[PDB]
Amino acid sequence: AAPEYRVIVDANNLTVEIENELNIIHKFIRDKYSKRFPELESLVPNALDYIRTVKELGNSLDKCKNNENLQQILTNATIMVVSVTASTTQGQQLSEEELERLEEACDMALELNASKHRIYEYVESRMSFIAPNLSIIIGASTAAKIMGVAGGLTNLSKMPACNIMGYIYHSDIVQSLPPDLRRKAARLVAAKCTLAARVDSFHESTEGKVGYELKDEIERKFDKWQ
Amino acid sequence: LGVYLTKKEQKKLRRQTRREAQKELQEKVRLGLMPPPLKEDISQGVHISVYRVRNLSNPAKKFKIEANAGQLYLTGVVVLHKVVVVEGGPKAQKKFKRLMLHRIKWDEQTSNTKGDDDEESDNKCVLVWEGTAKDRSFGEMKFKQCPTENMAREHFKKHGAEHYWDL
Amino acid sequence: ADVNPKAYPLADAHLTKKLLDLVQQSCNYKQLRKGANEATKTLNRGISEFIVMAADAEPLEIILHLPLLCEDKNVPYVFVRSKQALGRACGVSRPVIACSVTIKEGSQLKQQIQSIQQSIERLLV
Repeated sequence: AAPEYRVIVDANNLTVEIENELNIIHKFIRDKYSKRFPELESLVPNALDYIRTVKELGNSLDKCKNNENLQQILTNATIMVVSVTASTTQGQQLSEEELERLEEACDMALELNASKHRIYEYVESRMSFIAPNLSIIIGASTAAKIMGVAGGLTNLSKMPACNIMGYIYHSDIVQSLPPDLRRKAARLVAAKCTLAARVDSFHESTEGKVGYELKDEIERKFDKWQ
Repeated sequence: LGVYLTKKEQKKLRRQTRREAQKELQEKVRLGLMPPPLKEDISQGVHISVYRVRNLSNPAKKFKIEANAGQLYLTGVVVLHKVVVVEGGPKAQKKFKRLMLHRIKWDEQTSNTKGDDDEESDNKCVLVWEGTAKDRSFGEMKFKQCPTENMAREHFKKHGAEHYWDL
Repeated sequence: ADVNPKAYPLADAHLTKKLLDLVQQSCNYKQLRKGANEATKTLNRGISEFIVMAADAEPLEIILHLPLLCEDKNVPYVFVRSKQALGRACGVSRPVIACSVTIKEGSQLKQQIQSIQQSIERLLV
């Protein structure tokens, strides 16, 4: 017992729970800060960028462009659009108490995010070691998902592709296609992941050569269908 | 061993087969030929079998066992009280084995003839060993009868086969 | 020549001929499933007489679950050297790395199947 894969499966699941809570906090933070600066959400589309921007700006919108840390977060074009939009925002300064609770949840969110990244990294590293070739095709994360359900690299390899195909559909590589081509794309990725898992069960092509061949072979057909 | 071939190797074969034939006929009309439209077994060793049963009384069974033994060049013998042995090339035995078990029904009922007349009669068979032997001292296949269990051994005894009988 | 030690069910040239003949006959009688995928199904479903695999598979591991399924279900499995050869016996112009002779009702092929089964059970030591 204590197989490392189950550790990584569960670490990878945390990541999903933290993504969910981060989404919820973003929604909350957007709504709360709506009164100070209602137009901003439309200007900063990336949730984390938005939250970092809110934490930076605070109660005083004026002079935002001049800030040297905000320059670190957003593109100059964007900084300038928000700055100009700040000067004509129809929102009122926040109460000490609403400002303070906003800052508290912003801090919460960034701490959550840092831990999220720390785990994403850990999953990547260990997966690249546990199934180098599989990982290369569908990413550490999806690979960990299909391993968890299957009950390990050996139980996965003893499976036919058609049963391995679900998670493969919802994978990145498959989702980067137009909906029309996803079903047959999922089929194709499944097949190749089946080959990749088997190699990996025997601890071969440990540098991912096979994974890479397979990936490019998969990408080429993607190009064909276009 | 067999090769198969695909759909496209059927067409090509069917068409190139047909073409040669029709064009050859075509010239025949031009040329005006055609009005215009041994017991088997192995010498080195010897495969063998052995069988054991409750009753042999049915004659139809007694007769087959004499024929096939002479038909297939099976050496051997048979005995009983008031066992069966067979030896030959491995192909022969397999036929005979099939006969004794799966073809013939020993559980079946027969109406026998006696010196006075005909009477009804109402047994099982199973194989003991099959194997390999330095030499088969059996010269011919000789069905016989023994009254005791002992001269029965002495019968086999002549052949150094005493052991082949199992109580 | 040498084969991956892992292609543990390996048939010599004689058994290889018989196997491929019987596979070819099964293709004709329609008791033949071709492909690692479909062979897996026949095992999970419990309708497999025996399994034949190509030790030629480039991904040797891509068919190694079969002997495991087999061991559990008590189904004979054997290897032959050539996946192109197996292909041809399955009617296919393409290489075939696994295939399954399935159970069929009152099969004429029964006696031949039984015989092949025994031969394969012999190789398992």
